[PDB]
Amino acid sequence: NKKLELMYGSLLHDIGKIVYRSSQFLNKFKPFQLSGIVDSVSAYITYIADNIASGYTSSQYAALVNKMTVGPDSFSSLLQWTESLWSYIPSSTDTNQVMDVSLYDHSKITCAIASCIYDYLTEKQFYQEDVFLLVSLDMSGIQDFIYNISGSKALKSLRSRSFYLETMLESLVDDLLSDLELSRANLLYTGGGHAYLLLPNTERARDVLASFEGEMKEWFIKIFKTDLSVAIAYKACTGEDLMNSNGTYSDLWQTVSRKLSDKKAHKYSLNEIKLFNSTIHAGTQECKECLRSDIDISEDSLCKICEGIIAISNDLRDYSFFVVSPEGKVPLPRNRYLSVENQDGAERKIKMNKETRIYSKNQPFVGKQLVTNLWMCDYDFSTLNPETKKQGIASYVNREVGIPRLGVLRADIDNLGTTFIKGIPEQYRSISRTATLSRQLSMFFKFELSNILKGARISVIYSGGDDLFLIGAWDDVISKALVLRKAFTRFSAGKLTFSAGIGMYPVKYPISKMASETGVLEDLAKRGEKNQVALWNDSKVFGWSQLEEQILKEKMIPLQEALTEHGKSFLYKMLELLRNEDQINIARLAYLLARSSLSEELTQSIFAWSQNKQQKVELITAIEYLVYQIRE
Amino acid sequence: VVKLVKLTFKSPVHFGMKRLSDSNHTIAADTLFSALIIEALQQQLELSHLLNNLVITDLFPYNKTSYFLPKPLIRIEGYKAFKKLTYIPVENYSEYLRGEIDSLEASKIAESLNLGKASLSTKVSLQAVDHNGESEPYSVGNFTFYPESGLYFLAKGNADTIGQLEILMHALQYSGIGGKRSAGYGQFRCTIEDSGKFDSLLSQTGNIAILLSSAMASDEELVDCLEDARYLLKKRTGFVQSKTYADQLVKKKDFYAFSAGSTFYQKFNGKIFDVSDNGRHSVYRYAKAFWLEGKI
Amino acid sequence: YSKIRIVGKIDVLTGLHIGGSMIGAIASPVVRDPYSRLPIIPGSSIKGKMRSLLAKHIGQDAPEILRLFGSSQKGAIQSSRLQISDAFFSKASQEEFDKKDLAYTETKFENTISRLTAVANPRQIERVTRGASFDFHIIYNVENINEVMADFENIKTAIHLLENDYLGGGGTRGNGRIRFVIDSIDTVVGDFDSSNLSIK
Ligand SMILES: Nc1ncnc2c1ncn2[C@@H]1O[C@H](COP(=O)(O)NP(=O)(O)OP(=O)(O)O)[C@@H](O)[C@H]1O
Ligand SMILES: Nc1ncnc2c1ncn2[C@@H]1O[C@H](COP(=O)(O)NP(=O)(O)OP(=O)(O)O)[C@@H](O)[C@H]1O
Ligand SMILES: [Mg+2]
Ligand SMILES: [Mg+2]
Repeated sequence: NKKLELMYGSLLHDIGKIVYRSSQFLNKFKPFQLSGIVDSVSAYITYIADNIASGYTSSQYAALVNKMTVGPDSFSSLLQWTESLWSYIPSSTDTNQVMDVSLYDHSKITCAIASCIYDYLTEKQFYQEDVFLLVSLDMSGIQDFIYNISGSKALKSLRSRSFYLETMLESLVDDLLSDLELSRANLLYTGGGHAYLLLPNTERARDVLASFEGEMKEWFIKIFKTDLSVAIAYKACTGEDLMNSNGTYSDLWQTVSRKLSDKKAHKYSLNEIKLFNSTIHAGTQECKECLRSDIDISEDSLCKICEGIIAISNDLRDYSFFVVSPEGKVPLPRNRYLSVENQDGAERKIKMNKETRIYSKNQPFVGKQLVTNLWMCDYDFSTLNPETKKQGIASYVNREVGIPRLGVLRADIDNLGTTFIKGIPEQYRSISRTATLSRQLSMFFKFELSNILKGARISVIYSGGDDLFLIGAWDDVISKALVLRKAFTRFSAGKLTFSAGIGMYPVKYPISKMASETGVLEDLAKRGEKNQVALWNDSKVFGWSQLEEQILKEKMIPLQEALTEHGKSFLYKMLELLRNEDQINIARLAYLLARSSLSEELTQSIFAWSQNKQQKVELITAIEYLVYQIRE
Repeated sequence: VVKLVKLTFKSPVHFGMKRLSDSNHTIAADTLFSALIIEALQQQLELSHLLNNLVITDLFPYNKTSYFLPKPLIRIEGYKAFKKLTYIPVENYSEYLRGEIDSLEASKIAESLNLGKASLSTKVSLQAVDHNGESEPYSVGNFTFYPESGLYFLAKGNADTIGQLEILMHALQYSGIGGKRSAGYGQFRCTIEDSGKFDSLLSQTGNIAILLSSAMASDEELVDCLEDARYLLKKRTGFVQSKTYADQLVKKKDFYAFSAGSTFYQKFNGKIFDVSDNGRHSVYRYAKAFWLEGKI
Repeated sequence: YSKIRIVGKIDVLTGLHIGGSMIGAIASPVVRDPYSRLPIIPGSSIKGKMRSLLAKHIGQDAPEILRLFGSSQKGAIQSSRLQISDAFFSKASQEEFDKKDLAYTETKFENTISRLTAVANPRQIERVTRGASFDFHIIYNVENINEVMADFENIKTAIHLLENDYLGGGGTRGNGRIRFVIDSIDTVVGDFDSSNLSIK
């Protein structure tokens, strides 16, 4: 098993740098004493992989060394341990070159490159040879699948399908990694609904890719027909291209993307079309959710996939162990099924049958055997309280003071692909930089969101790589959207913005209508300048600076403090005067404010806000927000 | 003889695709052909010409400025604007085929098209109210066209077929088209006219072929047409609309056809696929192909 | 086969509110045309109201209604004879309301005094102003030539009931009163003679 020791050595070939800045440390442990690993730390494949990849407190370092102080199918646990520990440690301890690459990133990329190089060998002049394969897996019609929902259970499906979808993608990648004798490090990273992998450029890998593509096409045709159709596109790559030599790394990314698009253009093969147009029986009964008749339908007018999706919806928040096994609730490729169960159920599934995969959700522990950590933001305020868990979003609508409405948010990053392709300059562009950026984005959207929304009445419908769906209390939705904007701004250190749409609806308003209206709101918010928030009416679109400070802090707060003789009737009279929007109406507003017994400072502030044109709509929005918040 | 037909929609139209809530601004040629068959059977007309020699296209937008055509699916060498782009004016079609259109120009073309405004009408059913029940709300998607805009299509056939189609369109003006008819939707006025520009554009000899309708070929033509061709499958399905098929309303067999605008290097013909599932009569579905030559 | 086109004008006798968010604004806005922003009467609001009136009179399951307004029941699949179309704000009414600087719709303020706390709950219901005229357009499908006279007698009964009833909104509180004015009952499709037919 030379490949296993090679993987261990490549991952741990820089373990000595930690103790040096705090091989022999590896020799301290008998399981890690194996010849291949220690040889790599201090073979030639590890050196060539490190060359390909390359092209703060001492007490805390000692504490990390103390914390740190090899069988098959155990590499995943060590990889999780490396990801959990070496994230903050830079790969280059001290160099004039910027330390963008972290220790974990360098170790993972080196291990992937070493595995690919060893697979190539099994089958400077070495760099020029086409030795790698950049492959991309992209599922099609994802949001169409997510939003095709039967009303009576739509919310459940809305939470589950996306989760199901993401888990499905993970399984696919793992199966490919299972058919290539590779580890989880060999995948570069997985965006929302899109995965990117680095593979050896051998005949075995190409044949495996072709077989995987065909079998996944067959499975998606069988199960979801044309609703979901993953496409896999690979391009041959040389060592110099991976090292950004000759400036072709971005060229490789772009050519893989356009090859994937071309493959998407010609999707189905000839016999697949023939089988599509060969339905013997039409079928009378149809499902509520997917509106499909060919699959057998229960008495409740729900498809089998739909029923499993609803089951996984009620299960997902309760437990934290996704088991891919022959036993489960929802389908997964290669005749598998996805279930969500506790640790006892997880270990039962492990012991009963082999080849059962386990994914622990947001669990940083690595001592558990045969678990791969999946990141997912499932923050639900209703789940925190059992009665609210029973009630649902109607609990969010429940509110002592404030208009009982429900707010929906559909945030999305702006020009992310431009940042990935064009944002990173030519000099610094490397696959380690791209991997670090993608991992940071996934960690922010899937893990940091639960921290940001903590203490708020918001339920995360989905928190994919770019898109974000939230639904909860309207005031809480708006406040947490502003907090999310500022947190994202300080996390990205600028250079990244997201546009958002916040819509307010009644409790019993249909979920599909809410989603469509908030989607069109955020579509107007994107506009052309980007970095905008569309609040309430689609006519009004504001900026984050305006909404956080000009609308709420500058105008709404003084009005709240003054209102707390003054009553809601005065606010409604002022609203009528402002919304009339005529010069004589500003004169009448001046009269009313003169005889309103209001403070002269605030009176002049309101008059000045009414004089302007943008401040007019800002003051209108501020008073509307105050009226909404002050309802009984 | 190719004959332009323009429809001006006095009332909003449903033109649903998968649900009642959604509204499409256009419909495939299969829906139009089914409506023509229904109208001909209502008028006791002969179906020999419609089934044999009548090659129609999808419904395409037309504005006050210029007519529109589906965007051909060819490689583009940002791309999000191109993917969002759906319809190309007739004068810019050749430029797009050569690729002279850029991302900014593609976005400006997308903004240039002004068909109308889509919206949602919330209606109810009160039939259960008197029977100790409650009203049931539902939604209908309606796309109200701009006063200048409308929906045109091209129909090629013999003179007898052209006359029969003229009669059928004269009847359809009041029978309505699309979905949710008899509830205030689908009323339109027809205008059948000869178009020199479309005659010139269709009469070309290009290296590729672009589909102007939802079409599907037989087994052999499908065998010799899919080679290095970019397309997009549309799931044509739904229920059967007739009073002489079954005692209840049942769905027809699911069908799949290439979208209009798909580029096929080899030109394949189409047939009127039968989607009847053991019924009194044969529920037809239009899948003939209307081809436009193009240069890339 | 024939189609008979009944073209006419609905004259609004009380503020007609066919129904169909922002604070301090119209809580219940009328359905309006998307681009024109001209209030309209959906054909459904006329068809269903006439069906309800025929149910009150003839009586639903009645074969006359089941044939006129259409049905999809088991075995009895019947095409709807009456295809109503949306009633659009008439051009003459557009000119009249453009004169007198008059808005096309009014915002009638209302409230509701509770039986327990005696606290009013104000609403602002949009209603089309009295005197506004909507161009209405009905199509009758002649499926059975022998039944045309009976169907048109039923339609006249329905219109007679409707002119004494309301068309949309809360009519028991005064809204919705309308009056049909038939401008034509000419046949557009077929050769059936509709000259003898009358609606009012
Ligand atoms: N499981 C998920 N749940 C919610 N959103 C997702 C999920 N996976 C991916 N996404 C994002 O949701 C959107 C779904 O868009 P699509 O349905 O179009 N599927 P996509 O991967 O984009 O392929 P294309 O059809 O565009 O060629 C994507 O733009 C992604 O940004
Ligand atoms: N977590 C992630 N890590 C790395 N790449 C991602 C991630 N999420 C999304 N992506 C990629 O980032 C893109 C986000 O797509 P978007 O739907 O956000 N549209 P974008 O390309 O950003 O331009 P705009 O319309 O916003 O102006 C995807 O198409 C993927 O290519
Ligand atoms: Mg985005
Ligand atoms: Mg996005």
